[PDB]
Amino acid sequence: TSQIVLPPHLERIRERLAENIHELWVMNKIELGWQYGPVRDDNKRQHPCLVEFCKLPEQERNYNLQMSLETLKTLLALGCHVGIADEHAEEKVKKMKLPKNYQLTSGYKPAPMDLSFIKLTPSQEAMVDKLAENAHNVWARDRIRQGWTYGIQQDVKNRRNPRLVPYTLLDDRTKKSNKDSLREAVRTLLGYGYHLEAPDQDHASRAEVCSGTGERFRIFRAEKTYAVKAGRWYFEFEAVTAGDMRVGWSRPGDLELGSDDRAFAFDGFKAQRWHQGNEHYGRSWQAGDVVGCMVDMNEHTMMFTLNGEILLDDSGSELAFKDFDVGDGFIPVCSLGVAQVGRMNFGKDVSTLKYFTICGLQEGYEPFAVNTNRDITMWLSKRLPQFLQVPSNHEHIEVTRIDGTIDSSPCLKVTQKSFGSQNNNTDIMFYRLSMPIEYLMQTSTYYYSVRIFPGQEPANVWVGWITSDFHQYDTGFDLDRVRTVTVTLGDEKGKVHESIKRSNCYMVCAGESMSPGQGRNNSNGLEIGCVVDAASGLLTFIANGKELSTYYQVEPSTKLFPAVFAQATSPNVFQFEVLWSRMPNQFLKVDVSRISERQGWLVQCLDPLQFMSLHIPEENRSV
Amino acid sequence: CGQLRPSMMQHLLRRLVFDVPLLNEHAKMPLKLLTNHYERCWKYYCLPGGWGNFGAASEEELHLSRKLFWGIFDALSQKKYEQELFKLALPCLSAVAGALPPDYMESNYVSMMEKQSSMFNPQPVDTSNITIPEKLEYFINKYAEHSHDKWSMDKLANGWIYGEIYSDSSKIQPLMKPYKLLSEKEKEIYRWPIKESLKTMLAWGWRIERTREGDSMALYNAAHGYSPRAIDMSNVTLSRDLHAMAEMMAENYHNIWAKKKKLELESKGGGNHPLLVPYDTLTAKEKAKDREKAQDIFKFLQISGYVVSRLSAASRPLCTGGHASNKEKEMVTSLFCKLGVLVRHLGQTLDARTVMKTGLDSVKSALRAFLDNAAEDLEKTMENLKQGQFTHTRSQPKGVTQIINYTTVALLPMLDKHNVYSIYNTRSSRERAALSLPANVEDVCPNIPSLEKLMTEIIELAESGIRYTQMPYMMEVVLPMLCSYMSRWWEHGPENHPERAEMCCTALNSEHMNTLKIIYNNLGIDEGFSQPIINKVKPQLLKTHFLPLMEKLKKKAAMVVSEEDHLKAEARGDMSEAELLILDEFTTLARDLYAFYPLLIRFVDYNRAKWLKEPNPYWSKSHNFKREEQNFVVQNEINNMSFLITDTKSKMSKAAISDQERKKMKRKGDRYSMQTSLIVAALKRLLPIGLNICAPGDQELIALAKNRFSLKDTEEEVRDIIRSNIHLQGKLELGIANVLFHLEQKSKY
Repeated sequence: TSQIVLPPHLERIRERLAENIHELWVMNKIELGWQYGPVRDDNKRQHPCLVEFCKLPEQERNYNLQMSLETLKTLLALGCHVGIADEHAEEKVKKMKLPKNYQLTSGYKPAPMDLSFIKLTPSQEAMVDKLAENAHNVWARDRIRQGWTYGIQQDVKNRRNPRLVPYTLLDDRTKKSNKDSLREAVRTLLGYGYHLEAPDQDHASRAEVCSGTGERFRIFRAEKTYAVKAGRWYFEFEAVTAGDMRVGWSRPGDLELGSDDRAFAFDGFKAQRWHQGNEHYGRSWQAGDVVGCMVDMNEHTMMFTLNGEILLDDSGSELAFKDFDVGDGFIPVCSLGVAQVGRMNFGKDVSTLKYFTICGLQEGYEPFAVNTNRDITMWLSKRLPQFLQVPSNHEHIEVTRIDGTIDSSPCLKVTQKSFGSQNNNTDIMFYRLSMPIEYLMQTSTYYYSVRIFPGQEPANVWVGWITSDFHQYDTGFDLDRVRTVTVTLGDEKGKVHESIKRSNCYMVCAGESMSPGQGRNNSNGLEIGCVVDAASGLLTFIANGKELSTYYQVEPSTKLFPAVFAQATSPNVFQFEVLWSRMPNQFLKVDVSRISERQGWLVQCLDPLQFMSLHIPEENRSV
Repeated sequence: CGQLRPSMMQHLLRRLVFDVPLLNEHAKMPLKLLTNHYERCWKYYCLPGGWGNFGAASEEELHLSRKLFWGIFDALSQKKYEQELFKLALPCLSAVAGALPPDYMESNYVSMMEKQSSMFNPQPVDTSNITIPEKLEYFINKYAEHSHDKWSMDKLANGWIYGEIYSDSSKIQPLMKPYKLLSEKEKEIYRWPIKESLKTMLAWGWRIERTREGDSMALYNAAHGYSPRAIDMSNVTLSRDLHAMAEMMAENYHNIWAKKKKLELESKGGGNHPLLVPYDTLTAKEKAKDREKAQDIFKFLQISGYVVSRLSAASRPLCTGGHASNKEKEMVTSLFCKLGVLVRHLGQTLDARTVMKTGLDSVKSALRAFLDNAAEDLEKTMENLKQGQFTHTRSQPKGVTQIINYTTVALLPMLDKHNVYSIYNTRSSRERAALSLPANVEDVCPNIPSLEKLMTEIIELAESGIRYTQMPYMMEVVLPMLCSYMSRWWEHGPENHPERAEMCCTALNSEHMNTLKIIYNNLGIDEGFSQPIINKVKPQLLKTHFLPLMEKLKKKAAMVVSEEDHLKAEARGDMSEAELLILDEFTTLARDLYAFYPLLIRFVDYNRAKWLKEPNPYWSKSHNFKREEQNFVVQNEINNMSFLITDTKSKMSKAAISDQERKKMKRKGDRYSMQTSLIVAALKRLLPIGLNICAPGDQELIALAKNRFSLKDTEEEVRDIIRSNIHLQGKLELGIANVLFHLEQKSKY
């Protein structure tokens, strides 16, 4: 908490306030029960802080003035107005506050004041919490600078202080003393005639209740082969935590559920449905509630039974959806928001269903999975991106292979394909496309390349190679290269030998500035396709005519389909001469059972498991 | 739907602003009405600016259809997009300011609910004595070099090459030389448009940005080293302020060109050109040139980072809505003071009516707008508005102001700081003057008002004015004492004893609750600290004393019994919010009484069901309800078999009988749907008796509706007559129809 510096305009009131409150603390210390001592010793019940202002050392007074100044600057710069409203009852006004309560001890003791009849505003509690947090922060940084009562590489002493974390590692029971001191201080400040406001209230929206975006969205779906064509099927979805839970039926064939007409969903968090827009229908549920999505292909009506009660919209219609095409059937679908837990029940057993006798049996309803002898199988959205997709139809992709290498060979490959966008398309995506296409005095073979037009450079488009495993789909990239993982294998006794350095999923050159020439046109020797005749861990794939220490020596067996990185809006820069995460995926069905026991944390698995992979040609398939 | 911009309404406006057509204005209003819906709200880019400029230039004109078009457009613009006002706040404020001088004629000055969005110049500027500051050293030279390179590259594309001797036949251009050695005339020609643009931009006055990170002069990828290059810098999106600056520069350029055309036409002594056309009327042929010029200006201003640029967190400091609300309060207060000074000792009443229709109501969802608009001055402004409305309704009202007053008073329950401002003095004075409505029927009221004050209007207004069901907001100083006074007065008088045309005096108070033959006066005199209503002994004693009154309340009369039952229900309402769950035995007793009272009421035949306009919604109660339903089903079946044969008189009697039966069915079905949830919850677990009792009722209901025509045709007129609808099916906690959620729940079993 350090925003601005207190201006030197309130120096007189600041000094008067500091002097009287310091007097208040030193009388409080005097009346605590200790006594003044010429020397410092805890065994004699003597404390150096119990010294009157006339005999206090200069260092202690300077430290007191400094902490008073820092605290006043913090409370002034927090955001609340701390202007003078009522004058203090010292040498300016007399309001009988000081002689209200008087105490006599063995020494000088003036009459203090204690005003507690005023209402305890939450602003005082906020001030106390902020001051305690500031004290914990300065204590933690003081410990960090000097390394006291802990040790990482030194271990000077044991019994580490739990003061490192100012909020979680510290409990209010341990900090009762300074909490009480802060409460007394703010009570005396209230008694002095000072007005304060609480920002964390309904008057001002200074606090944020939700923070997030459309990320980490998982859609749970069933098999495409389990679609239905007739009859009525019932299933229950027990909602545990209220939140974004869109439940309905999806038609097979990233995207938010219910955005278009492919799938239907319902949710009570906003108590409205999603089908090609926003329509008010139904009501909010609570914890331990079911939805009960119904389907009836005989007359194409959809309804929902919330705890045995049919939900109705504002128009008083019992049918949620009407006049929809049958298509290739519908399958159960669920959506789970951030920190939300669901519970599916396809109807394996009659006794498992809760709200089934109330509405199901009388109307002639059957569970969705009442006839299946085997366990049901369900899919989920794959959060990890994969490159195993060729872009067939997109919003602005018009790929068309043209071959003109016969006779006329201007660029050998002679291929044109429109890959640029139209307008409002910038979400940093990485492109990948399929490839259905010793000698003396030679330089390199396989003279093929992907054409680009580096005449604009909107965001310093990077060019380089790509490894087999890329799971770093993030907006920010090319700032750390994941990690420069190095291997120092060897004897490691008195000499290090054969310390071969490895590489992570980072084979893309930065290409910030090849040369300060600024050549015209667009052809400047871009990503020339060159492969060394003999494999030695070095490949010549660069977009510049000069070498800049980018050898990147690694192990062989890395060649795959081409992929390049780019970011723009609509310059039609990408030509030939996508990462998705909405693909369904199933985790497991034969998950093992593990047993954990106290005092050892033993885990046992006596059931072996086995599964195989694919053997598709081109010698690369395992999904 | 248009492609990029329409040019129809501009032509329609240009034709309506003059009276060349005669009786032809009716051939374009349907065109405008049809084309308004075709075009979306995103097609209005320059049209709102021209509309605002024309409204500011002239507010009152002979074009009465303009307000109709504005109202239609604003009513049809209430979509789900919820577009921002942006530039709409100025024309609405100007119209509000200028609407006072107009008098009253036509209905064009009534539909003000759309206000506040439900919440040639030949010489524009003069640069005769404007000097360009000498802040240019390098960027102008770079721009001139780029322009020369582009021009020479364009001339090279045509087939011109650099040479030493100029020759048009050989296509030789010796101008391919650096700008440091170019001719003075060519340099001046190239510099003149740039100098004029710089002078125009510096004439108005705007901030200039000189950030060091904007140095993008050389960032994109012949003789004396002449190597021209082509740079495509039109792919960069630019801010809206620079777009507006470029639009203003283009407008100035077009005005200058039009002035030059006018000068060259005047010098020739004759001629005309059809190019004197505004931007919104321009065609694509000149639109392409305008877009090219705008792109060139954007590319010119994008290099070197030259960007041209032009309070407290409260409604008063910077929010336009808070300013508009405060201003509207100011004018309504000024008008109220003027009316109270002049009238109280022509178009004034008209403008007063317009400003009370517009000032009092601004949005249908007034509660959310008030909650999200302000919290400090909202209460005092509402209190001032209520006081002004009360003072204006004190005198004789000409028009009907009941609905607007009810809408204004309904916003009180949905805290207000009544300690800062006390505006309850007028309400307390009115309550004191009307402390006994059956007893103060005399000339005590000023001017002897037969219907201005001594009528049902004040009784109906008191229901909406006093409503604290959600949370109390009064000072709790005189309101509890006044409530105790009204309770004591109603206790003293068991009958109504009202005046003529005042039978519905039950709907008078909606806050009959504790601390919200009495000895209240003695307690107040003795205390005058703690009010006697603070103790819970007094409400309990009052309830125990009152209980025999409705315990023994049973009469066979028609109107006096009905009005006594209504008064007992109102004075003993079930909204006991003072710890309802704590007094479990009292709650059960009240529920039993309020469930047994309708049974004893409906025990009689009750051929007339118009006495109760809207009645207030265990095993013994369920059995009694089932017995009553079975008895009424038997009676209805008997009536059906009696009316099957022995045809009655003309259709008037049959229609009246069917209407009475429909009213009785609706009245019974209200309670049936109210108790259906409880019956279903009782029968769901282990009770089959409820279903076994409801099955004959469902069978009788199905048989009655199996074949009926007179009921079918009279249901429509019964629903039309009873405009009040409850619609309690959606709450799940023509008031009712034949088939609703209750029927589906009953048939579900």
